[PDB]
Amino acid sequence: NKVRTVTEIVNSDEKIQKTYELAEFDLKNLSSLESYETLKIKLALSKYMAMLSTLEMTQPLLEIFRNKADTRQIAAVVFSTLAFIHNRFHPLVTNFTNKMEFVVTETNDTSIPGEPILFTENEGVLLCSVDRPSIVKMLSREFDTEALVNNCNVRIAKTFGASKRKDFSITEVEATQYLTLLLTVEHAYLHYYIFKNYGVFEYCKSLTDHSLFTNKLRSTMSTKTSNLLLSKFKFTIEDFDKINSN
Amino acid sequence: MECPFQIQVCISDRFFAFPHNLVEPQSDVGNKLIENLIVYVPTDDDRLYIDKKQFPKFNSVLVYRHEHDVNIDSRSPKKTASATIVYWNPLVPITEIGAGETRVFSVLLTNNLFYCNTMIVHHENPKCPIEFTYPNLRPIACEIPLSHFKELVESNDFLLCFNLETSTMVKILSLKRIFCIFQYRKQPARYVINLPHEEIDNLYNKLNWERTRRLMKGDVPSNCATVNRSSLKYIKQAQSLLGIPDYSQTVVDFVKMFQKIIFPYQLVPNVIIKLNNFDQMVKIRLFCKNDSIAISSSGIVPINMPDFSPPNTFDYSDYANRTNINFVTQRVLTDGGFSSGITVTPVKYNYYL
Amino acid sequence: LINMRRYRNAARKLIHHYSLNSTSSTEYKISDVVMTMIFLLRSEKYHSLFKLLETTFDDYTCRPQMTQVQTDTLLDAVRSLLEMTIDLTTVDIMRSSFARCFNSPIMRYAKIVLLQNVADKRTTLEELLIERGEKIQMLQPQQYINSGTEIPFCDDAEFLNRLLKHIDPYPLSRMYYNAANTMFYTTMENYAVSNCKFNIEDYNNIFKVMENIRKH
Amino acid sequence: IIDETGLVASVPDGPELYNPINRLQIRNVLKFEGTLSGYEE
Amino acid sequence: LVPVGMAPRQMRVNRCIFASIVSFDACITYKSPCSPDAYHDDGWFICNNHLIKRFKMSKMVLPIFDNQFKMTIARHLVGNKERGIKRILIPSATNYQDVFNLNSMMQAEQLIFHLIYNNENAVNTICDNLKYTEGFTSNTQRVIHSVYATTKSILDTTNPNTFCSRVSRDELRFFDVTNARALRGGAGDQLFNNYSGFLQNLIRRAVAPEYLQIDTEELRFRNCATCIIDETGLVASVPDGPELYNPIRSSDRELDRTLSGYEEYPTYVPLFLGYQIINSENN
Ligand SMILES: [Zn+2]
Repeated sequence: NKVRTVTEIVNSDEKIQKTYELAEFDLKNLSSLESYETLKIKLALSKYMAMLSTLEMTQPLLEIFRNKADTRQIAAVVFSTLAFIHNRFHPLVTNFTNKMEFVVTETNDTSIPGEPILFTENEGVLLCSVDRPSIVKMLSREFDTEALVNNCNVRIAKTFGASKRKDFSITEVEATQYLTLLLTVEHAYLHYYIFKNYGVFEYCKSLTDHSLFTNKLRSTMSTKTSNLLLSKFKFTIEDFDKINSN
Repeated sequence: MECPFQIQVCISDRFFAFPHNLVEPQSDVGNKLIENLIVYVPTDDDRLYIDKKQFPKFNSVLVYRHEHDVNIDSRSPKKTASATIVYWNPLVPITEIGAGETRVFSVLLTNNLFYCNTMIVHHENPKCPIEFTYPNLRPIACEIPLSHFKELVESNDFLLCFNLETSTMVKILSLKRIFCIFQYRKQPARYVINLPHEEIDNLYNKLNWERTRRLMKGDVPSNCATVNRSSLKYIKQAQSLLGIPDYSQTVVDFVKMFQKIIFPYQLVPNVIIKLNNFDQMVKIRLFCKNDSIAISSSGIVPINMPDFSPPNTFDYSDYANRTNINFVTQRVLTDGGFSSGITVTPVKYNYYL
Repeated sequence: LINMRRYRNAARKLIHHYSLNSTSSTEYKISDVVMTMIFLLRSEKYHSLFKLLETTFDDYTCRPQMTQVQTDTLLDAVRSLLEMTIDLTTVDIMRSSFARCFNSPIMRYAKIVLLQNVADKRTTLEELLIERGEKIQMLQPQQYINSGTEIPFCDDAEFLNRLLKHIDPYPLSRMYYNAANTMFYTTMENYAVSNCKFNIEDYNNIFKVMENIRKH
Repeated sequence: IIDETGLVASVPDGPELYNPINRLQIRNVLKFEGTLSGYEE
Repeated sequence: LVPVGMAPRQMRVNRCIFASIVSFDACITYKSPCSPDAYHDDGWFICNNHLIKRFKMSKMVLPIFDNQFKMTIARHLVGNKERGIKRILIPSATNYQDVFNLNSMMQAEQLIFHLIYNNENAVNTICDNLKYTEGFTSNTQRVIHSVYATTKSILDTTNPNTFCSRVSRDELRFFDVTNARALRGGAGDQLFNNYSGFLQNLIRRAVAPEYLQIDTEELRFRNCATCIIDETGLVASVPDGPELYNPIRSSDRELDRTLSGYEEYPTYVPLFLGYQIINSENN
């Protein structure tokens, strides 16, 4: 809210009182935090793009996922993303230990809605199932590069305080594609983490209801690991209450 | 652009060096020859290559750097009956004329002289130089080729340099003179132009237009052409893909390699197609002696017929239809187990199948 | 006469939204629906799609029957309109969405709904899990990597800085919105095609979990 | 062999004895999961 | 992949040749010391550190003018009492092998020197020895090729412009003692010609002319020459007599009461030698 300060000389009683409104410092703090988080997320995204480049695949991401024949590259990209997320949670880890299998489904009767990437052991080693058609559909869905997204007082204050500044094939569309892939693989990684550390039955229960994620993860994630990418924003379904009533 | 008939222009590669012998006094209305000669040159340094002693016909000889006189309209230049006026490789409009006919000698043929009525074109047997783009070269001050004349006629690896403030027209004239010297070289000479690629491309375009003007004036065709930078890059890529060392293979020979295919397979080599496309951005057709048909980028065409047959010549509806196209594409996708990157197109046909 | 170009633009935007082919969200109105239908009627190219949608004016709880040629023509028309790829599944999605819109009454407020009635038997998430998992276990790994390995991190800090500069003008808010809605719509399509109820509650529970982890 | 040049891994005569000897990559990805192995070397 | 097909990217580039020095023994890690100045896109193709270490020279700027033009210039690090070989500021192609202790420094730097100085025989000798030394094929070959390619790229960047400058009419430079009535000047221009193109560029960037005629105006920066050139190369010697005192105050009470904040003339000895001529500004 507000505070005030009083200046006074030791030998004198003439005191000068000033008042401060903390809203200004609140704006400073909020702007600093927003900038810091934006920088962190952009750094992570750039790092992801850079390692994918390091793999040195000729085609762009969407073309790669469209090329059904080259399962090799799909598996490479998926594993690299999964390992990147794993390290982002455990920076000291740079490999994945146990070897990994991969399969690329091609039909609805082979895919599971809501979990394009999933895991299942063959009783000896873990296999990652990929819904390449779903990946292609997501990355191909037309994106909005125009509309903006969003207290009016602090909004205006930020508008008037913060400033603005007026050879890569990447547009905002490709950045969005990369972010979507990262988020999907992050969701899959959370499922896999719950699996590995709580058993296949717990993994199935999580698939049924993600809410268990709360405890099964926050026990370790919020404390020791970098926050989830989604943590950058609070997400919600438009007209959620009426939709639920429906 | 208009020119006064009083000017007579002679174009010859030889004019890279001034033709002292060809100069002759002009006569006035009274048929009195003028013993005063005025020689105009594009740059001051050029004066040093004009030997006044080589003008016995005249009694006084003066040399000056021709400069655009903004106060005189070239459509009607001032006349000076007191002297015979000769211009050597002019780069700016002639604002002054001499008694009788004002003589001009040039290795270049710019628009200014292009409309000139009297045009004498000297013909030469072509002799091409070698483009040797590469980062033991002999530097050459292009602004003053005659100074390096001995080296230009002896050595075969030249680094063409220019002063920073050299003008574009000066550059063009220097390059033309050097290329004439190479045209008279018995042995083709390799050269490298120490200039930005875009500047070199513009210079080549202007030289090509000059050669076109000479042809339109009746010059003999010369195979000693030049290649735009994009075309050179494409040729280099092709050579690298084939595993051909660039220094080992010359572009001309590289292209000639496919003449064995041109006629016998009656097909236009893709290299020639790409070069033609580059030039267009800056169609093909050919035949053989006694040949009844012409090979073109479009395929076989009856000689003298348009590049495309009448639209209704062939009916493609049977397969040139969405149903057939989709059927074939789906069959390909299924058989190859593909999901993208597949594209099938109906095949159209020109005059002949 | 009519501004066929404006009609076409409105039709394209409405079709994109109703086919979930664009994360872009904007207001739509009966004016837009009329634009769309008039454009479809006027266009010789799209007569088949016009007929399809017009059939929605009836009970609309029916599966149109088309020859293979008809289906191919319709898909070609739609793909040419949206310039993409597509599927008869998207065709059915548009049919259902437009039928719901046409049957809906004129209202002072927009109606927010969920995709449904796409591709008869209602299946639960548990049944889908069992069946899909069995089929997956039947499937065999197309490819694999060995144990260990090493994540191929980039090294060129200059390259990283160049990429950072290249991405700076991208608003994280817009990118997040686009990605989240892409995933949500693809999940919606999968559920509707599978004829399995979409668990809005769990989908939102995902973000609930995100917040609960963040707060700690 | 030992001579003025020193110690040499050469033969007294005839030809020389036969003496033979992670950065995840795209090639490092293996394909589908699927000869005197029983004798010592 | 992220970047457009090819599309050569644009970034800064370390320019000093010696930045490429690396231990051919991959099992031995080495870092060369480079002054940050190396990352300035200027005529200098050697960083301050290498310059001082190998040539005994320090960079410096000379304001020139209305519009204040900055002319590059180097200065002596040579002490007053140094003699003989120590006075060779930049050795010639006939003496660099001796002035520079090839034995005492790394093979990569020896190759760099035999490249700068046009010593193809030595370059070939080093290349063949490295071919038949250590695990050449594994990574030493690639490292050597990288170093050689970098050096050759720098030299190919420099030499064409150097030759164009040599034959240039508008810009003329004459590295000799402008006091023609002197004996320590000699055919300085001939010796400069003997130098390599890249070495010639370095000399141009380092040694300022005693006089400078711009169009019609001449500026005399010195009434004397602070260095000379002979067969040995660039020599930090006074052409007329006693050497100039070089305190070297850094790097390798009443007086101050009066001399508080107070303009002080530096004791440095810049490089002034020869005549330079230019038409227009070209700046
Ligand atoms: Zn350095």
